[PDB]
Amino acid sequence: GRVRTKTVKKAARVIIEKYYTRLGNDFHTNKRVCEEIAIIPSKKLRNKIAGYVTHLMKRIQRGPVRGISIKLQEEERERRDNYVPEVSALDQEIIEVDPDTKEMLKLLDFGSLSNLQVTQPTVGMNFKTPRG
Amino acid sequence: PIKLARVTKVLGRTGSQGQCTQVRVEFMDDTSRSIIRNVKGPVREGDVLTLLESEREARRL
Amino acid sequence: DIKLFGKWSTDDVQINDISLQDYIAVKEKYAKYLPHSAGRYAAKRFRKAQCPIVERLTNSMMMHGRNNGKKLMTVRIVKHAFEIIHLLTGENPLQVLVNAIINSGPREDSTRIGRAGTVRRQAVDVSPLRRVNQAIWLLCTGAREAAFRNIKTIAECLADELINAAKGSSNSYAIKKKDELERVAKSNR
Amino acid sequence: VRHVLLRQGVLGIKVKIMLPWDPTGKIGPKKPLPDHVSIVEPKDEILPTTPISEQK
RNA sequence: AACGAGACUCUGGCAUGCUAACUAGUUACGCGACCGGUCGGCGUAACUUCUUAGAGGGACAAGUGGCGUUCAGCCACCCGAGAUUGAGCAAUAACAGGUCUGUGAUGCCCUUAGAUGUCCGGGGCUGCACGCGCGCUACACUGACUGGCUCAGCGUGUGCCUACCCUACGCCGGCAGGCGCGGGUAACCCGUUGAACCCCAUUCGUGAUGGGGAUCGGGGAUUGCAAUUAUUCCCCAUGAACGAGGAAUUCCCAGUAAGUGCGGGUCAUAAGCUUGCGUUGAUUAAGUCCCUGCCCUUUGUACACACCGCCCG
Repeated sequence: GRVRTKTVKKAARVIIEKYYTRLGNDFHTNKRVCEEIAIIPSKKLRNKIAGYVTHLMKRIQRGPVRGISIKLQEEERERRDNYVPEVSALDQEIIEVDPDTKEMLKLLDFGSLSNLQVTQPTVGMNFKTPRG
Repeated sequence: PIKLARVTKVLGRTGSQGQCTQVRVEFMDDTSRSIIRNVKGPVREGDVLTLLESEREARRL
Repeated sequence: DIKLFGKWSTDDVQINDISLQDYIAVKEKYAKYLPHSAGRYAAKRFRKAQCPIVERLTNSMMMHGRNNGKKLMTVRIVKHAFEIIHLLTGENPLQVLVNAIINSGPREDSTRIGRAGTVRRQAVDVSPLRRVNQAIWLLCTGAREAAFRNIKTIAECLADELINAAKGSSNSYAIKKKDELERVAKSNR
Repeated sequence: VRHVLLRQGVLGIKVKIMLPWDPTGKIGPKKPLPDHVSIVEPKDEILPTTPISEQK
């Protein structure tokens, strides 16, 4: 079959990671830039690097890939990670406590908290999985 | 009697030396009978098999 | 427009069985002027279904060792047979070829299972492509075996079995093997 | 491959040397191995911020 | 991380694009010849399609669609000359494998002057009641014969000692050959390599026949110093087995098997061998672990100069 060995895949991964701006989807202009960037002993390896690159550039539009790391995604993930909402998800006016949680807060002298709305506790003591 | 058939999907290639393909066989009388049969020879999907005893069952030889 | 050997046309040839329709060639666009085509039919599986069955019969005509390369020998054997067929019947000689290939191939074989010397077979189906493959084999070895030490030539011995297989007679070598290949097949079932 | 004649008999000596690269200013072969792909280290593209029309 | 795998190197296939061709040509122009045709017949020019051989291109699973934890990849199809061409090279670790008969590689030993050196002469290496292997020719009609017709590719060729050749053409011979007479140290000559099956006509007519040619009796001619235990070759004649082969077993997936010739090595003489090359050219398969084996993972071992084991009467 047609499996690409570690030489083609290692070279293709570094040449994506360093020169992502020049590479696109055409295998032919990928081959014309993979022979100007790199010094490959010639064509039958040059067309195999440029073909895995042409299969690897289509794999970058659909999301990240678990090897290489390129700085058009890794700025978008950075701006996705520095994302705070306007009002936090911990600012709830009605938070729900059990009966016994309120007793722990009264031990911690937090029975004067106004936002707590004690729920009705569960009527059945049914939590274990039915063994057998 | 003799019954004429068709091929829905080839399942797998059985036999002592792998000479028999095992095939999921539809009939041609608009029948919902999807019998499984033992065919000897080259088969692809969408053939027209011809059986003599149309009530036999697929074993593995 | 396209007549085999420039004389026999293909428009009135009518395959009977639905089991062999997609596999037996010429009716429509496999019409050739000659059986010699020199094409790469063995390059993939099932590709030889799309070759004209006149070339199939020509190719299996040259089987034995002293005739193994001779294609221009066997195409004139088939051409001279297609005169004797037309004389002895009076119709188009391609309808009798598909009548012989429809009739001669078995429809239930036996697959061999046992030990070293022990034979306990079992009956299976027959794929229609193996039916076409084993039709032409029985026809051609019947023509080969009954012309060996005989004054009859190969063109007469091919034609006098290529009609006897169309008529379903049991004097032809082909139908004599098919009914026994099904007789020993039913004997296990 | 060379021979030695000792007291007791003959020895053979086989010596293999894998030579290195560095195109021949006196040493080694010119071309690299057929699987050694080298990649030119990119000088980074400087970031184009505002359209400057440099009429020179 | 390192080696082996792959990459790599040679080869096949494509290019009316580039580089150039009197030791390769095609087309055109006159001339000539015989009926606008035919010229592998003669000389000029346009040029490289055909021929040569150099650089550079070209194919990447690249495109489309299915299946894949939508990953590695697999399958089918378009466009394509092409969607696995064929080889070479090839690890670690081993073997009581072969080679002292390839060496002026070589340790020990044997022999060294009626020599185990070496030369000469003559035999033998071939001997035949019979076993065992590689093969060639066949058993015929899909054929044998006798005519006619029309196509290759890889190659080799005048040699340090060294004698030893590829041979066109004219004559004489049924023929094997014999005389001269030229060319060629070769893309210049054999050579347009005027191959064989194949193709087209006549004869033969299912019989040990005109299939098959063994084994033999006479001649003739080359090679050699020498042809008797036949060196080969030519002509008559003789005309056996063999009627498609038991148990058993070999090789093979496409320009393949098989047929069919041709070159090279050996070669004074000489291929039923081998090594390459063409030409004609298929059936069946695109699968399995049944057999024979190789391998990986679990696992039983009272085995480990290791099941050809160890061991009990």
